[PDB]
Amino acid sequence: NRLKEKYIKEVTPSLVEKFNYSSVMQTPKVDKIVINMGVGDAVSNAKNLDKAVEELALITGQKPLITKAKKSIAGFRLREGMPIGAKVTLRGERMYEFLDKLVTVSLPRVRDFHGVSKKAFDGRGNYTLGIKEQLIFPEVDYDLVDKVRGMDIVIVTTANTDEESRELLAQLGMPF
Amino acid sequence: RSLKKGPFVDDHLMKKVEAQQGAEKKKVIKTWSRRSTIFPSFVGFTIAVYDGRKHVPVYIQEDMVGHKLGEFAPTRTYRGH
Amino acid sequence: RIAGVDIPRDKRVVVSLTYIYGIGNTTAKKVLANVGVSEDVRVRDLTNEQTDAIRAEIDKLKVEGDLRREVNLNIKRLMEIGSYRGIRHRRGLPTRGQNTKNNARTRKGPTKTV
Amino acid sequence: MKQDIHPNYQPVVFMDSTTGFKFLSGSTPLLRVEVTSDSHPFYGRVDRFNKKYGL
RNA sequence: GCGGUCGCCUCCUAAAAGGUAACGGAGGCGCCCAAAGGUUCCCUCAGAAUGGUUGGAAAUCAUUCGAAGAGUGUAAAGGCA
RNA sequence: UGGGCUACACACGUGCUACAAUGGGAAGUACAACGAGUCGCUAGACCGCGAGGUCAUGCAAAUCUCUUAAAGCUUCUCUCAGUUCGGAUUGCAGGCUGCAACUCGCCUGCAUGAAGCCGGAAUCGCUAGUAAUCGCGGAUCAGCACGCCGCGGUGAAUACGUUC
RNA sequence: CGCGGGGUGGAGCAGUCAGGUAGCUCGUCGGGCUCAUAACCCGAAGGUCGUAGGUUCAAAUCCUGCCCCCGCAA
Ligand SMILES: [K+]
Ligand SMILES: [Mg+2]
Ligand SMILES: [Mg+2]
Ligand SMILES: [Mg+2]
Ligand SMILES: [Mg+2]
Ligand SMILES: [Mg+2]
Ligand SMILES: [Mg+2]
Repeated sequence: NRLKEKYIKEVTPSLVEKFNYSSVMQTPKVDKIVINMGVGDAVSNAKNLDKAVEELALITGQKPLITKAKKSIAGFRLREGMPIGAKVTLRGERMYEFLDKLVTVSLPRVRDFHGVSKKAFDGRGNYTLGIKEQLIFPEVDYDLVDKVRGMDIVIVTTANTDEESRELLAQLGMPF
Repeated sequence: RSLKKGPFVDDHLMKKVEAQQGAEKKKVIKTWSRRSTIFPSFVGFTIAVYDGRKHVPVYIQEDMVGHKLGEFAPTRTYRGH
Repeated sequence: RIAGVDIPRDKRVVVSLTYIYGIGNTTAKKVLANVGVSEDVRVRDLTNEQTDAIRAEIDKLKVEGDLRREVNLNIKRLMEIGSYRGIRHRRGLPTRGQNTKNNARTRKGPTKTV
Repeated sequence: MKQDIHPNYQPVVFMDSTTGFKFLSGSTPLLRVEVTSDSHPFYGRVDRFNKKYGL
């Protein structure tokens, strides 16, 4: 909850003094953080998909939702209704804890982390990160990391804009 | 030289390069010396080395210093069968 | 275990450390001598302090990942500048001035009788 | 939060002994951590030729 | 005479009720479902743009655009957000 | 002068290393012969993990050196494994030669550690100090041969017999 | 435009009915035997079965089309 207390005390004055909001309820606020892991190879054998479910659980303390196709694609031998990977939706104190864990542990633990892209926005105030390589904190349990697949890590906000989101994540800790 | 002594290089080549002190790239130099080394002074020139049949050019950069000139002017135009 | 490899247990210390990508018999004996233990014990009979000292000196030394990165960056350098010695790699040929006529199967790979 | 499906998610401490930084957060009490924001920095052949042969 | 057709369903022909023929034009059926029924409760699609790892033109994730451009077991018509 | 005879989809011959425990590795220790040597063989000492380098002595030689040969023997360890086998290939550092070692040299060290678990059709050598295996020297040679020539160490089995 | 019969390694053919995961013979290539060639011997290469899709756990095979060949007609 250190991150939430920061968001309340340090960020919001430091944010409003710049952005000139006539009310605190214009504040950019992190509404959720979504994790996704697409697999595809699960169509070959979904035991790796069970493994991805396992790792999302180990990472978050939160069982994931298995996603499924709304279509069939002969190019990948893909059938509608079959499990393409998994996702998670963190909200609240768990979400803040996860983000703080990222910034304070597992962004440095990438082999060559000198920063991240600044342009990775949607043009509407929501950020999209991607782990190319797993095994970024100790409780990833390296003894059983069969494969590195990666993650999409969406960070949704009430931010109107790229600028609001960027400054928010700056004060929160994201090393752009 | 693999003996911890003078890194080998030809006197005339050294002479002409050191005369080329302003480091203009238009001052392109030729040689039949495939056996000489490369130095930091060479880094940035377009030298033309005799490969047995032609003066093949090559532009030097930082990643050539410990190497010879003949390594960048091969002599065998193999193209498969 | 040590640097990302679950080494054997019935083996002795030196010969089990040989299974690290970067440590042979000589450097293994040097490391065990710098640490000051017996070279003829089996790793399933170690004190974890000895294991930790071993891990410390190994991390001081250049090993699996750094070693791969170093050798591969060397190869990529000499390939990208365009030297003969890198054209050999890019073409799949031997590199130390060998004869590529009646031999060189360890780079050619499988034979193709044509 | 439903029962019998989620992992045990307990408050644990993360410690960077490189700087002694101490942080609390929930995961699956004290744990070992090597590097972090408070200990990470971002938060040659000519030279080598010269070293080998002095110039 | 051969070919084709003979029973049933849908459209056009069919002339703004219905009906309406031709060896006129186009297609389907001779089943499936034990949930693809019933009821109660809840939800709304397709595609495009943007960004993101393997992951591409395109799988999956997120926001916006999005009035139906989807889906409706199975033909076409009608209809249904 | 530089390049090429050293290429490389491939095929063949002659060799070397192997695919292991009759063995690998560490230590100690024993027994040869032929032959070569002046700007050459080089003792001994020191440095260096090593290849080798500095000093310096003897020898134009049965007087000195190359030269304490290796297999072998006695111990220790490895205990069946693509292994501590195998050593290729490759990266890095060095050493020598020599104006110059990239094409295109030899050696060493470190690291990797491929193929290969005795080999199809077929085919080669050998009857005794032979085969088999073990090393040593020399000619060419500034430097470089798994080849060539010679040297000696250890040391078998078989030959019924001419059907083919 | 239609009706029959065909599209399986280089040639010829089965396997199609009855789905069970591509084969027979010859030929080509390489190495052996031979003074040499043929024969003979030991090896290999060459096709998801004309093609785009469906059905199926699985298709050369069953279904739907599309593209070529031989007969008739045309
Ligand atoms: K010699
Ligand atoms: Mg050679
Ligand atoms: Mg009517
Ligand atoms: Mg020749
Ligand atoms: Mg060995
Ligand atoms: Mg005889
Ligand atoms: Mg033949």
